[PDB]
Amino acid sequence: VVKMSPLPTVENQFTPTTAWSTSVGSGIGNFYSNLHPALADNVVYAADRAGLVKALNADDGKEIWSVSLAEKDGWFSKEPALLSGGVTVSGGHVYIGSEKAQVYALNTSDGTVAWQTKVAGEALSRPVVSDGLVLIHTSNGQLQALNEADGAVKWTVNLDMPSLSLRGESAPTTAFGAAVVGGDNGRVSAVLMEQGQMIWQQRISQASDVDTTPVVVNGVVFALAYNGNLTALDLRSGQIMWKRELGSVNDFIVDGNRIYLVDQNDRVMALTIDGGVTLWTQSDLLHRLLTSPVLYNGNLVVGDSEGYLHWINVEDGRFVAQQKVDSSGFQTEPVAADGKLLIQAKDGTVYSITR
Repeated sequence: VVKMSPLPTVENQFTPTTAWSTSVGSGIGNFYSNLHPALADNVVYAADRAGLVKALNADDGKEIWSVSLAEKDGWFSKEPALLSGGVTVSGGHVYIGSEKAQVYALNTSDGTVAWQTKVAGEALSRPVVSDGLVLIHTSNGQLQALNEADGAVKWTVNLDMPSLSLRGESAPTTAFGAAVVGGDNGRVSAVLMEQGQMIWQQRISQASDVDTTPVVVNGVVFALAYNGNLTALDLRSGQIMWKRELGSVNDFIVDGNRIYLVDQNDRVMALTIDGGVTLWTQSDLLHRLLTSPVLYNGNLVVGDSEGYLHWINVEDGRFVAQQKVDSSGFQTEPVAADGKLLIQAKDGTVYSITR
């Protein structure tokens, strides 16, 4: 039976530290969630499941504003918002989706609610903003586009039915006028941003916690099937270029001519971008329950359920550094942007990390 690997013994090549940390409510606790922080213009925006949202100065982590989104929703005077998908920031708005099928847009200036919209299903995946439009993929197989200005639904597209409960985020992505979205039925779809016109669909499944969010790089769509297989598709046609039948893949990123991934057992691998030949596999974190990986200052970084960050050399998969950060553990994604590394612990605490 599976068991967590021991903490690796690492001779630190450098000594990473915590720049600052700041509480954000009660976080996500032991609930599954995709909720993570956003960074824009030297401000960190982060939230908890209950409904608290904070803006923090990115240099010291001090609160700039806060807002509680919990509202009355029945007999009792207050109920949690169940914030899930997000946080996303664009154009002076902070966007967050909820398990109660609400999407909120907050002003970056002061945290006040600009608009709130009832969407077709649970909004468990991050809002994605493109061309004055907030794309929401609901857990119900719906893709909806909301106007950035007033939150009205401009168009809705049916991807397949809601009868399954796949753990794993499924955000849309956009490329050159089109949205591309994965799913639970094993199909990837491309639709035009203009009015939701379907361009193509492709099946990548046949017949666990997989992020089915597609990644488009230089005219190629990279996508995980709900069972963890990695496939590359032609962006224009949806034609399958290759498929790599790994027993499973949970999370991946694409950089240069490589794909870096974390599988269902927490092995970390580098593959070639063209056909994903396996350059190296690092298995010393087996069953430690990793986050998605990010690249930061040229290293691959992942967090684990015990609250460590692990820094990995992309050339050979070796560890170059290890740091203990937060005892409540790490489950959502680390965020690497604007020269900073941010990550939110399960109890809600947000960290900025210094290489």
